[PDB]
Amino acid sequence: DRGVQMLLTTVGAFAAFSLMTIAVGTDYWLYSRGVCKTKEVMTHSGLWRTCCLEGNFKGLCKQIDHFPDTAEYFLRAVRASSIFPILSVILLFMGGLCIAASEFYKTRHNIILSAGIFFVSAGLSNIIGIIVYISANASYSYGWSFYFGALSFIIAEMVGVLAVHMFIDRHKQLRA
Amino acid sequence: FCYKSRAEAK
Amino acid sequence: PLAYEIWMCIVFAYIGVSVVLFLVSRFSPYEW
Repeated sequence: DRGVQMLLTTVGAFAAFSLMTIAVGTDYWLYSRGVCKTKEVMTHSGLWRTCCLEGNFKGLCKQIDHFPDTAEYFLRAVRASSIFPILSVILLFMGGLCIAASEFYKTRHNIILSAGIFFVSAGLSNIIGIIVYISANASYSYGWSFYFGALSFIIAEMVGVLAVHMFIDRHKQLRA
Repeated sequence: FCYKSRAEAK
Repeated sequence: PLAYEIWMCIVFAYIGVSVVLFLVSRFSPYEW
């Protein structure tokens, strides 16, 4: 049904936005062995702050020392900021606005396609972000925030497919 | 898509 | 032979390539 399709798309978008935002804000990305705070214990090591765990002093967090080779300088810079994860979050937000404007100010038929493009682009941004992060960290297991990010990518691609299919149906009804 | 849309106006 | 992250990203890329090929090949109404 059109109603079910619209509701499923809206729910998916909200979920994807929430998952990515939680992941880009939480600290359980890697689960590595490092120095809690200096000037080598197990750690949390999220995207911005590396909290410490199981050490003589726990809960302490320090901003990861980005920038402790121009080719490596640029990767270091892109990882320093999270332009890619952050851009994924922004794109997902803009997609949500589009889907919301779908119900009001409707009959435009092009704002649904806009939502689809935004969701797909957010996915591509999320994947580039993951590759950059993994490359910058060159035992080391990944935490639940990293997997939240991945789930965001999959949900976003599915919501995008729903949006595109919905736009196609609209233009099929219009041509009849 | 944008090019075809503008042309379809005519 | 390939690290775990390489397999994970191969899967993510497969999903992405498929979605984008579906989009570009099927969204424009002028292709019907």
